[PDB]
Amino acid sequence: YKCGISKACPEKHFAFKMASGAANVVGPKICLEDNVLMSGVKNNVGRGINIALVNGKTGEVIDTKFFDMWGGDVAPFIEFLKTIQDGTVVLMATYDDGATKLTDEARRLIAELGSTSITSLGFRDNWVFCGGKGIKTKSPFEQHIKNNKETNKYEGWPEVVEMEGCIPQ
Amino acid sequence: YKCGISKACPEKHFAFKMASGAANVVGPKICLEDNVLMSGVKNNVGRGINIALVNGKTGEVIDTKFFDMWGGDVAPFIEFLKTIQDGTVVLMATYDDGATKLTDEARRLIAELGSTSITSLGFRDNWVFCGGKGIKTKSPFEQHIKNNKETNKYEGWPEVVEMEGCIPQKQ
Repeated sequence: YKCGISKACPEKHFAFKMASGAANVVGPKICLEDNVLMSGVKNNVGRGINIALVNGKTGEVIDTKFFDMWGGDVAPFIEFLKTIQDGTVVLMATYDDGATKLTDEARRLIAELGSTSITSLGFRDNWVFCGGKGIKTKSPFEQHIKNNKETNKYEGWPEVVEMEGCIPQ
Repeated sequence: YKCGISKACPEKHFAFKMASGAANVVGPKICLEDNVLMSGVKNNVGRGINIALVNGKTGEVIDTKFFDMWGGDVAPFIEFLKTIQDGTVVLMATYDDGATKLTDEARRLIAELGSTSITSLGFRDNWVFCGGKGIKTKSPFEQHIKNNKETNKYEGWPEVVEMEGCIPQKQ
């Protein structure tokens, strides 16, 4: 399968596989639609947050950048986050450390992209995230049982499908 | 617990419990915040897709409708889907059959609400879904491991965090 994933993605969906760095030795890896976007082999990764911007319609790479969140300036990273346009898939991966230079503004911008963990990201924590700006997210509340004569509880119809959960206010 | 759920819901969350119909005999059931929105007992369910519109801020019911996707017209259902306003929680449940009369336009509109299974919904399949329009949901693709010197795989740094999935294509 594309990117080396376990199951084939449904129609009109982009396959992805990503990993954070291993200490300060092995760089992170970002792969989308069987194309390696960022990696140590590609030599386009570095210490801090490694970001890949992808076109939400075609699946093609827009830009790949890395910002040193230990020994670098947060200002060009905040500027890069603000330039992100609507309909862009945002893939982020840490290498060594991606939290020391983070500000409230930087954490707020990443949280707006769909991140829950960025507000609690600390020194040397490993983190992988795939969000976006102006991208419709699929619901985690969905259950579907196919009409299959082989296994149908009522023969002509399948069994009742049940679901319970908590919808965020 | 609210709706008769197994575990209590956390703060700023609406509790829900829903079930599809049982063949062409027992109607579907939709419950939100211990209030029965749609059921056979309430007599507001029928063959096809049973939809309950809920205010995303208060948790109160806006409207409940059912559209016959076997012997009915798809046009009033498409019109109903287009009238859904921003900040509305959409709960959908099948009864008997909810796919025969579905068109590409009807499947696209439901997919826009956060549905993955609507594109492959076939004759007499049972389906339950809880999505919404104009509600900002946090990403399902996120993995995070804290740096803890006592449990760290590399002592100074934690283990590699890996992730894989499927991003929905826009348009």
